Amino acid sequence: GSIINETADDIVYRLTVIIDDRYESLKNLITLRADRLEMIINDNVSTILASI
Amino acid sequence: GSIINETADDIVYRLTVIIDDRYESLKNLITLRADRLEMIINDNVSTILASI
Amino acid sequence: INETADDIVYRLTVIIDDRYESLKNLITLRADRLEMIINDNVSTILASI
Amino acid sequence: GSIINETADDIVYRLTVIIDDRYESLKNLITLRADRLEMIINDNVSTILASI
Repeated sequence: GSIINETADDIVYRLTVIIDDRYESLKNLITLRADRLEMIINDNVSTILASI
Repeated sequence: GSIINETADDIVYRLTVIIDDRYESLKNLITLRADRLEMIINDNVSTILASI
Repeated sequence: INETADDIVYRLTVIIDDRYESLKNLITLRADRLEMIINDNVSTILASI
Repeated sequence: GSIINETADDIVYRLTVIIDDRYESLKNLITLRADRLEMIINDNVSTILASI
């Protein structure tokens, strides 16, 4: 494409990679922490039920 | 010509779509995990209360 | 050309900030709600035995 | 090296800084709230188990 069109594509591409990377990191963190909370709750409930 | 202005507007438009799409995905994920935890907590507490 | 770059950066910063604030508010509100639900349920359990 | 490439690099760099800052802030908030939830759940479960 033209010089200006190619440059626009470059800017959008580069920032999309940055945005996607940060997005994936936050997604993974939220999933990890929520998954751990469910794991803890599951184990604790089992312990409570076994104790009374 | 007006191509620089139009290209700037296009860059902002394209990246707005990306930014908003990732935002919506995170918003939905956080809401889903929160709802899941609330349900798990309420269900488990009901079980506990009925067991003793 | 410098003014165009500034305009692009400003406009996208405004949008990024808007979505950031919304996520911050969501996380805070949902976390606060979960803490309340956990404590309320625990209070019921303790008062039950 | 050119003004066109320097401009693109400028836009990408400046917005990357903004994106990174917001990302770190959200990361820290998620970590803080998840840590609090684990503490509250642990505290409460220990209280329940010590009470019966």
